[PDB]
Amino acid sequence: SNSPQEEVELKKLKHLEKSVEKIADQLEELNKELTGIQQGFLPKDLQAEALCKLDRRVKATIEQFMKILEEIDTLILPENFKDSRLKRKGLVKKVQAFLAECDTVEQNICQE
Amino acid sequence: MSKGPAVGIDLGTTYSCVGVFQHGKVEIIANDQGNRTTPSYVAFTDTERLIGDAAKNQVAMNPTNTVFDAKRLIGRRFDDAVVQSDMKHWPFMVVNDAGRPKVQVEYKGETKSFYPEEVSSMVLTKMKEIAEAYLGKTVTNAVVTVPAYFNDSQRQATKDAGTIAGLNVLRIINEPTAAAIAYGLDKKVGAERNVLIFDLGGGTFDVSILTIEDGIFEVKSTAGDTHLGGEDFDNRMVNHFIAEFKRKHKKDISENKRAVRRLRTACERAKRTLSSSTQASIEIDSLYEGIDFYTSITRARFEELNADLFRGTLDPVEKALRDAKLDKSQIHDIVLVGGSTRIPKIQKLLQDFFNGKELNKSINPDEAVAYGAAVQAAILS
Ligand SMILES: Nc1ncnc2[nH]cnc12
Repeated sequence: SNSPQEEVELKKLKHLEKSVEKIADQLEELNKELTGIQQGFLPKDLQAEALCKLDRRVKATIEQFMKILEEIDTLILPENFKDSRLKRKGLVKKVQAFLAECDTVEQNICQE
Repeated sequence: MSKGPAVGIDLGTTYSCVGVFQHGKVEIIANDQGNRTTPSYVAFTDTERLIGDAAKNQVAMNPTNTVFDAKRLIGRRFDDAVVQSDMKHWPFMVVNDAGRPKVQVEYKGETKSFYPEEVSSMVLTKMKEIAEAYLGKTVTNAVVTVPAYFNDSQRQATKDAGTIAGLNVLRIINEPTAAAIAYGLDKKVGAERNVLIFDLGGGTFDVSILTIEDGIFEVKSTAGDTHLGGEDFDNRMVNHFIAEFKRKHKKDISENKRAVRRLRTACERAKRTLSSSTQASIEIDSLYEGIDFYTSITRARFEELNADLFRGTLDPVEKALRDAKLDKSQIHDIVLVGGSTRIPKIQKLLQDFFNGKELNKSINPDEAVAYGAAVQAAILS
């Protein structure tokens, strides 16, 4: 029992899925850089300066993600739209696992 | 680019609006983001200066170097009761520079201080640019509005804000006067008209009483609340859903800034829906601690939650009718300004007070001021 009306809500969630991927790419670069500074051969004095330099980027990534969640939160999905509700829950959980990795970046930079 | 027409600008506390008179009607200009009103925000970063939407958008990332509410500081001395009262709620610094307040930000790695009119000018340039982008013409001439209670210092500083911005400020008119001009209450029959302007918007509440004697507007009285707006109605809706989540799951989400943010955001949307529908639904997956929050609110409930706040808007109406020395029955017209006047309970309480009298709400409330200032700009053109 699949409705054409659901296809509309599925397209919304797919476009939001691709937007998550774009912000996930930015998170991926930050994490490679962070891992690189932490494990890297950089002079210890410099390391702090190199870490804090990730602050503006990490904070932008977190905001972009929060905006994604607020676009998801405007969706009203009826019971019968089972696939859209599972797709909805999955994406929010993925953006949340992404946001918790961002918090980890923030916990590893600009510390004193 | 060819020379353009003159514009009307409403320089508000939270949002500014720009309109142009063309083809025998006022057109309110939408910005680069397609928004008909632009945030009164200026954000300073390591690499650039952001104005309007782009400044409002990064606030959460950069709260200390994002300035808003300059209008509250404009033309005021540092030692003003209003200045010292407000800076306690701002995430940005305000410093005393020879008795004059100045915002203190971190711009391109340097400590930069700006006078309130320099901030307000950057916002005005944005308004000027918004019009230049739409018309494909260079905009210089403008009519900028100020509240009726603005003193000489506050008024001159606003004209100084218009000057620095590079605008040939044709005139500075009152916000109540502009909203009255928008409805053409000055072109009406009879000799004397007593106008009541109910302005619930831009984080402020202003009740103005005006008298149109031969097309001359006189301000009989001013009343209201400088810290009453849309946000207060939202706060009540936020407290309701926190308590509900508490009775539903025995978990407090107030400590989590992100869960409160998500709930408050849907609460702003649910309120707007409650102005045209008698019910609003909310579905927030994994709100707090992995729990999904699927709920609803009726118009009746939203009204109950703000009942004291809503009824309380008439105290200023009664206070203004007192100071103007007029009975309510002596009021020829009622004008609705600001987005919160879209609230059906506010319309009903104000309609019942004026014994079922029709309200002037046809012109978008958010645009009524700019609409009036644009009519004025065309006349002086
Ligand atoms: N539609 C609306 N209803 C209630 N408050 C509002 N504020 C702005 N627009 C609004």
